[PDB]
Amino acid sequence: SSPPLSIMGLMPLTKEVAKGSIGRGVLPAVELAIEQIRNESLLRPYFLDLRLYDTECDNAKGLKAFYDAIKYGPNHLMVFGGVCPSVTSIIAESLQGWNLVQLSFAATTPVLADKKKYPYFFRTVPSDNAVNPAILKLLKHYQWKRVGTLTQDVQRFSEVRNDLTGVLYGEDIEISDTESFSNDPCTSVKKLKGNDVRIILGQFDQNMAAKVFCCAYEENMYGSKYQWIIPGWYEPSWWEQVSRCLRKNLLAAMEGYIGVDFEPLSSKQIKTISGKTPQQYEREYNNKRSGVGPSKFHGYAYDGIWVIAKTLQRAMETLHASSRHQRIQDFNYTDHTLGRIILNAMNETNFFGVTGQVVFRNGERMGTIKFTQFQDSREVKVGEYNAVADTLEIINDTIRFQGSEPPKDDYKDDDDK
Repeated sequence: SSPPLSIMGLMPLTKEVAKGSIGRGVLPAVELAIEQIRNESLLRPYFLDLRLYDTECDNAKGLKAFYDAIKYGPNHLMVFGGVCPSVTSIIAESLQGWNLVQLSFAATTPVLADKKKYPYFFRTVPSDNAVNPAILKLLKHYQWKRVGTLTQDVQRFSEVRNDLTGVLYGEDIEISDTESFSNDPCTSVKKLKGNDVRIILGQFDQNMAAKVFCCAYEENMYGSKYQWIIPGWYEPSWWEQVSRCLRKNLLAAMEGYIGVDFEPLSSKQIKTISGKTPQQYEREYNNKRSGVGPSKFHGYAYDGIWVIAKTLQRAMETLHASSRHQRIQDFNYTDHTLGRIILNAMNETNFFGVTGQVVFRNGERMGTIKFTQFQDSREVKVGEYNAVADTLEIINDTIRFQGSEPPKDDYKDDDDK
């Protein structure tokens, strides 16, 4: 008769929706975490009671799922999940009124970083903005002190670009050109060439990427003199699936580009909070899925359950140390007080998980960023950035340049290449 600590799982789970493979993909990782937490009975005398509700990756259904969970479910202490950017935003907005701390393992939208609108929202996955401090370190490493930017006119990318301004504060790097586009990038690319830009920081989707590199080919903005740094989250063979130019020319312009994205798992062989290495966990994860499919967010879901478990432990310590010393089972609902204790407990998260050191800063994950480079036909891993330590590690003998040296941020070294 051990009292439950109920948590509201929100995610797409139905096969009738595309992104529903993320929900099903992370569930084995989730259960592994939950199994261990029960075996060791870390939440004594309580137990973790995760309930799952399908958002069907839809605003109306997602909110109905949320409201039905509240109206007719047990008392949930916090929310776990939120995958689709718009559904997560609508739910996250109404958290404070409900005293519900939310932890997401998949919503990467930069919109949720606004802790004035989303004060009760946390996430274990690095956001789309997390690439900026990573990029800054790459720029300083190669001494690229002059960059141009190319942003697509969509909130997703506009907000990343805007975050970049704050990241490049008193840093000895200037944005010598800022260009925009909605449906045609060629004008903006032509402008960058005229402005003599050599290092381009791109923020656009994979459909536009094809157009960008097509313009780059005709504008000759590729090869030894140029360096494109763009999103690293495009599908493996995104160029195969493709505009104005031949596929071979598109490949010639793509060659050497750097992709930036979150790293799915840590590459350190250190023992994590579970007692396992990121490699040991990965192998144990692939056993449970049994061909059900993989999600790149599984490590973040796994660490997520550990965050929740540790948060609840700390919440009990705070209650037990208070003057009224109320018990979790004493709250008829998650009230203002309980929500604040949970919120503060989560803010204190600091442990080593399978995705590296799990630490928040204003609800945003301080995680590791993966650098890739397009070599020949596919993206290859060339380094990683540690957000906690502000560390950039480039892998030896991977990152290459078409000239015998990295391109200079301007014209002053053309006679070389």
